[PDB]
Amino acid sequence: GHMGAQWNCTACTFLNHPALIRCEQCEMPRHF
Amino acid sequence: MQIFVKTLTGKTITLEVEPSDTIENVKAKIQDKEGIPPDQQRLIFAGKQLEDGRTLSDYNIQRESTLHLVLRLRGG
Amino acid sequence: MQIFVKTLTGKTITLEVEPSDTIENVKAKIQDKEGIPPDQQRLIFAGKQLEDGRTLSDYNIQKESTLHLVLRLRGGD
Ligand SMILES: [Zn+2]
Repeated sequence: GHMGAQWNCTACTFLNHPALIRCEQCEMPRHF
Repeated sequence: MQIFVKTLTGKTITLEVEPSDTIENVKAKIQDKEGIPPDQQRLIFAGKQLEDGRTLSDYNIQRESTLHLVLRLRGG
Repeated sequence: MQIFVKTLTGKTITLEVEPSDTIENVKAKIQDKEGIPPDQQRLIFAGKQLEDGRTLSDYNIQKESTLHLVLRLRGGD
């Protein structure tokens, strides 16, 4: 999609890059 | 002081720690409670994966903070 | 040193790299293995896009770390 802000995973808090749609640490989806 | 560690299965572990404790020290305290070797643990706090060799105080981890425990395979 | 790269289709490839290999060399290895021109590769590790002119050490990438290949975002570089 479009570039936007880094996002904190709501499961583990990790601050993820916006090009990833699942958390780099725990694989939970950004969108739910 | 107490901190809390939440597992990805939603259990909350209570730990007794000091600001000068290292991340490795914290992992050892988690092993005492959970059986998980430190080399299988990742700790996440305030968006960051915590590094061994640093202290809680280096990360500004204050009393009553919650860390998140993410498991990994032991690195070879 | 081995590192992993999650590819665009969901598979994971293993690369053999120098401990402080350059990002350019890493992209060259990915091109050989996967076919993606380095200019089309975007690699993420620890929430950050890896940059040309840096090395794996700049990012604390170590044995058995996993990098993620992604597409360019509109508004990203
Ligand atoms: Zn997560």
